[PDB]
Amino acid sequence: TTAIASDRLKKRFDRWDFDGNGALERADFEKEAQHIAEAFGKDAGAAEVQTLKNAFGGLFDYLAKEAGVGSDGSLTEEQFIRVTENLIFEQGEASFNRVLGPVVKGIVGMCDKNADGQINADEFAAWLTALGMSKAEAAEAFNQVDTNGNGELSLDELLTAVRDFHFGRLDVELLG
Ligand SMILES: [Ca+2]
Ligand SMILES: [Ca+2]
Ligand SMILES: [Ca+2]
Repeated sequence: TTAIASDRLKKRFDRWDFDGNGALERADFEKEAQHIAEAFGKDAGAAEVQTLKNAFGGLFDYLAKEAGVGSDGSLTEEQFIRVTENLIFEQGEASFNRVLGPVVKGIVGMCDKNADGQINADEFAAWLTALGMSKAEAAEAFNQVDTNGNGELSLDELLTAVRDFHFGRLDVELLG
Protein backbone atom coordinates (compact mmCIF):
# COMPACT_ATOMS: atom_id res chain seq x y z
CA THR A 1 0.00 0.00 0.00
CA THR A 2 3.01 2.26 0.55
CA ALA A 3 4.20 4.33 -2.41
CA ILE A 4 4.47 8.11 -2.22
CA ALA A 5 4.15 8.07 1.57
CA SER A 6 7.49 6.27 1.94
CA ASP A 7 9.45 8.97 0.11
CA ARG A 8 7.94 11.78 2.18
CA LEU A 9 8.49 10.02 5.50
CA LYS A 10 11.77 8.46 4.36
CA LYS A 11 13.57 11.77 3.82
CA ARG A 12 12.14 13.20 7.04
CA PHE A 13 14.30 10.58 8.75
CA ASP A 14 17.62 11.47 7.11
CA ARG A 15 16.47 15.10 7.18
CA TRP A 16 16.88 15.21 10.96
CA ASP A 17 19.51 12.94 12.61
CA PHE A 18 21.07 15.63 14.79
CA ASP A 19 24.10 13.48 15.66
CA GLY A 20 23.64 11.03 12.79
CA ASN A 21 23.18 7.91 14.91
CA GLY A 22 20.59 6.40 12.58
CA ALA A 23 17.81 6.70 15.14
CA LEU A 24 15.59 9.18 16.98
CA GLU A 25 16.52 10.07 20.56
CA ARG A 26 15.31 12.64 23.09
CA ALA A 27 18.56 14.61 22.92
CA ASP A 28 17.66 15.18 19.26
CA PHE A 29 14.58 17.11 20.41
CA GLU A 30 16.55 19.33 22.80
CA LYS A 31 18.98 20.47 20.11
CA GLU A 32 16.05 21.17 17.79
CA ALA A 33 14.42 23.73 20.10
CA GLN A 34 17.81 25.35 20.66
CA HIS A 35 18.76 25.23 16.98
CA ILE A 36 15.45 27.00 16.35
CA ALA A 37 15.59 29.68 19.06
CA GLU A 38 18.83 30.88 17.45
CA ALA A 39 17.08 31.28 14.09
CA PHE A 40 14.97 34.01 15.70
CA GLY A 41 18.09 35.86 16.84
CA LYS A 42 17.38 35.88 20.56
CA ASP A 43 18.47 34.20 23.81
CA ALA A 44 19.34 30.53 24.31
CA GLY A 45 19.09 29.64 27.98
CA ALA A 46 16.23 32.08 28.57
CA ALA A 47 12.71 31.09 29.65
CA GLU A 48 10.94 31.08 26.28
CA VAL A 49 13.58 28.71 24.91
CA GLN A 50 13.72 26.58 28.05
CA THR A 51 9.93 26.29 27.87
CA LEU A 52 9.92 25.04 24.27
CA LYS A 53 12.73 22.55 24.93
CA ASN A 54 10.80 21.52 28.03
CA ALA A 55 7.77 20.69 25.88
CA PHE A 56 9.76 18.97 23.13
CA GLY A 57 11.04 16.66 25.84
CA GLY A 58 7.66 15.23 26.76
CA LEU A 59 6.95 14.70 23.07
CA PHE A 60 9.57 11.94 23.01
CA ASP A 61 7.80 10.22 25.92
CA TYR A 62 4.82 9.45 23.67
CA LEU A 63 7.20 7.91 21.12
CA ALA A 64 9.01 5.67 23.60
CA LYS A 65 5.66 4.63 25.06
CA GLU A 66 3.80 4.10 21.78
CA ALA A 67 6.88 2.53 20.19
CA GLY A 68 7.59 0.56 23.35
CA VAL A 69 11.30 1.31 23.73
CA GLY A 70 12.30 3.78 26.45
CA SER A 71 12.93 7.41 27.38
CA ASP A 72 16.61 6.71 26.64
CA GLY A 73 16.05 4.38 23.69
CA SER A 74 15.88 5.00 19.96
CA LEU A 75 13.45 4.54 17.08
CA THR A 76 14.36 3.27 13.60
CA GLU A 77 13.16 4.51 10.22
CA GLU A 78 10.72 1.65 9.74
CA GLN A 79 9.49 2.41 13.25
CA PHE A 80 8.93 6.10 12.53
CA ILE A 81 6.66 5.39 9.56
CA ARG A 82 4.65 2.75 11.43
CA VAL A 83 4.16 4.93 14.51
CA THR A 84 3.89 8.18 12.57
CA GLU A 85 1.16 6.71 10.38
CA ASN A 86 -1.02 6.03 13.42
CA LEU A 87 -0.31 9.53 14.73
CA ILE A 88 -1.72 11.12 11.57
CA PHE A 89 -4.51 8.57 11.16
CA GLU A 90 -5.08 6.70 14.43
CA GLN A 91 -4.85 8.39 17.82
CA GLY A 92 -7.55 10.66 19.19
CA GLU A 93 -7.97 14.30 18.16
CA ALA A 94 -7.23 15.47 21.69
CA SER A 95 -4.21 13.14 21.58
CA PHE A 96 -2.25 15.18 19.04
CA ASN A 97 -3.19 18.44 20.75
CA ARG A 98 -2.27 16.99 24.15
CA VAL A 99 1.32 15.92 23.45
CA LEU A 100 2.03 18.31 20.58
CA GLY A 101 0.06 21.24 22.01
CA PRO A 102 2.86 22.22 24.46
CA VAL A 103 5.34 21.66 21.64
CA VAL A 104 3.76 23.93 19.05
CA LYS A 105 2.67 26.35 21.78
CA GLY A 106 6.21 27.03 22.99
CA ILE A 107 6.90 28.20 19.44
CA VAL A 108 3.91 30.55 19.39
CA GLY A 109 5.14 32.17 22.58
CA MET A 110 8.36 33.26 20.89
CA CYS A 111 6.46 34.05 17.69
CA ASP A 112 4.45 36.83 19.29
CA LYS A 113 5.72 40.17 20.60
CA ASN A 114 2.16 41.27 21.45
CA ALA A 115 1.28 38.31 23.68
CA ASP A 116 -2.11 37.39 22.22
CA GLY A 117 -1.63 33.63 21.86
CA GLN A 118 -2.40 33.77 18.14
CA ILE A 119 -0.42 33.73 14.89
CA ASN A 120 -1.08 36.74 12.63
CA ALA A 121 0.07 36.84 9.00
CA ASP A 122 2.91 39.12 10.10
CA GLU A 123 3.80 36.53 12.74
CA PHE A 124 3.53 33.49 10.46
CA ALA A 125 5.71 35.09 7.80
CA ALA A 126 8.40 35.91 10.36
CA TRP A 127 8.63 32.18 11.16
CA LEU A 128 8.45 30.81 7.62
CA THR A 129 11.29 33.09 6.52
CA ALA A 130 13.16 32.10 9.68
CA LEU A 131 13.23 28.45 8.60
CA GLY A 132 14.25 29.32 5.05
CA MET A 133 10.98 30.20 3.31
CA SER A 134 10.45 33.07 0.88
CA LYS A 135 8.28 36.12 1.56
CA ALA A 136 5.85 34.88 -1.09
CA GLU A 137 5.61 31.44 0.55
CA ALA A 138 4.36 32.75 3.89
CA ALA A 139 1.50 34.75 2.39
CA GLU A 140 0.41 31.64 0.48
CA ALA A 141 0.74 29.18 3.37
CA PHE A 142 -1.07 31.55 5.71
CA ASN A 143 -4.29 31.67 3.67
CA GLN A 144 -4.18 27.88 3.25
CA VAL A 145 -4.15 27.38 7.03
CA ASP A 146 -6.87 29.90 7.93
CA THR A 147 -9.65 27.29 7.96
CA ASN A 148 -12.13 29.91 9.20
CA GLY A 149 -10.89 32.66 6.88
CA ASN A 150 -10.97 35.01 9.86
CA GLY A 151 -7.48 36.40 9.30
CA GLU A 152 -6.01 34.82 12.44
CA LEU A 153 -4.16 31.53 12.87
CA SER A 154 -4.89 30.02 16.28
CA LEU A 155 -3.12 27.06 17.92
CA ASP A 156 -5.93 24.88 16.57
CA GLU A 157 -5.48 25.84 12.92
CA LEU A 158 -1.72 25.66 13.50
CA LEU A 159 -1.38 21.92 14.17
CA THR A 160 -3.84 21.21 11.36
CA ALA A 161 -1.60 22.79 8.74
CA VAL A 162 1.49 21.44 10.50
CA ARG A 163 0.66 17.72 10.35
CA ASP A 164 -0.55 17.39 6.77
CA PHE A 165 2.43 16.47 4.59
CA HIS A 166 1.42 12.81 4.19
CA PHE A 167 -0.58 13.22 0.98
CA GLY A 168 0.21 16.19 -1.23
CA ARG A 169 2.17 18.48 1.09
CA LEU A 170 0.40 21.78 1.68
CA ASP A 171 2.28 23.58 4.45
CA VAL A 172 5.25 21.20 4.67
CA GLU A 173 4.83 20.75 8.43
CA LEU A 174 7.34 22.36 10.79
CA LEU A 175 10.51 21.40 8.90
CA GLY A 176 11.24 23.56 5.88
CA1 LIG B 1 19.61 11.30 15.78
CA1 LIG C 1 0.00 37.42 18.18
CA1 LIG D 1 -7.90 31.06 10.33
